[PDB]
Amino acid sequence: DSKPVVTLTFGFWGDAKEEAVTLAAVKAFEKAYPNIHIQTEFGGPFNQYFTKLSTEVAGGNAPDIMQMDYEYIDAYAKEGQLLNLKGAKGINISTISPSVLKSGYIDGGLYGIPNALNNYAVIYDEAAFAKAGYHGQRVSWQQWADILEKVHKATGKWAENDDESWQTFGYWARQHGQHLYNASGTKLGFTESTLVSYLNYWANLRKEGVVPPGTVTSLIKQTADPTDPMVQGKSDAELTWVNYVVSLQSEMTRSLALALPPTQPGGEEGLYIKPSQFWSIYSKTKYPQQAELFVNFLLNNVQAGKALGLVRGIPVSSSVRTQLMASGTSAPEKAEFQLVNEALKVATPIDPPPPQHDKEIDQDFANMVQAVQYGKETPQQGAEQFMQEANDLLQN
Repeated sequence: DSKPVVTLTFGFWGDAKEEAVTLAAVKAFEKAYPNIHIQTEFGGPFNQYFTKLSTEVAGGNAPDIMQMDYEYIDAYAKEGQLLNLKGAKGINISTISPSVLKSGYIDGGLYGIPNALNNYAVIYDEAAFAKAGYHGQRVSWQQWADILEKVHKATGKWAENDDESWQTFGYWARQHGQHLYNASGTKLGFTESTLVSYLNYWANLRKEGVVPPGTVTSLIKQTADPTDPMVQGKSDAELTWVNYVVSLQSEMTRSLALALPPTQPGGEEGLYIKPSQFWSIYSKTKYPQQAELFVNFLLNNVQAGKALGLVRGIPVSSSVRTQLMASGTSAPEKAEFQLVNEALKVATPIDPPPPQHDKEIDQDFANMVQAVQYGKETPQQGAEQFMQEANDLLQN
């Protein structure tokens, strides 16, 4: 490009590692496009960044490019602070899945482009599952339960963790044409029946000894922690975020593989791609063409991709993934990229952002799940109790 020199300001949040890789990407950009200066406005961690950004934007001091979060994009977009990127001449969105792009839409306009991705996967011990003749194909929940039973029979170990959580329930609910919340977040978006069928599915696996008992599950601090039975070699699979494969694989010599999570016959597609964050442009930027060129560079340029790495998640661009698969990724990273490519074929858009009480409700769900796993209450009792509690909280 040969236009007069301009400067773009670029606001973003992160920890120290995120700051470093972002500055490295900016370095690469400034070399590639020497008639565009980037003035970074690193805002510190998430909350600090958004607290300051709100006051700066309201006062006319918005940066030209803004890292944006799913929680806040509606507010910024509706106020008119974000440039509509739909059909932007300078941004190549042919490398991004439509379902993923939908997450940046507000009332027909595109106000942010996801910059990195995550999604659910089954992470499994290849050699263990080969004993049941399972080699990673996508299966139904009932087919999966049969496979787990066969693996357990062959190994005497747990075939999978008891992977009950609010967000894996979200996946199940979506398969049943429902959602954790209704669109406005004023009530739960699923029925008791849907939750009880989920709880019963896992309860049956516990009964058969195929997933760990509640007393074992209760010790797990986080996926890939030393308290995770997969890390201990006591379980042979886990349904979790695909990003965990790098951490998990680093903790054990047994080869791990990835499958898409199980399906519900007669159901809808549960899988979605979670956008880690978004790139957005100020609606009133003086330099929209250069801003688009910068965002496009971050999304699609391989030098940017190498600089940014996997810090925020899996690269959003198919071209960047292809080029990083060829060179610049470890074996587990390559596996992640391949899984995400399969996920993108099936995934539907993520649900709208949750209501303010989500963190508490998530914790209440986990506590109910734990009570059910311990045998302190029945699935139906736990479902009823949890739902009444959550709906009361959402209504207040």
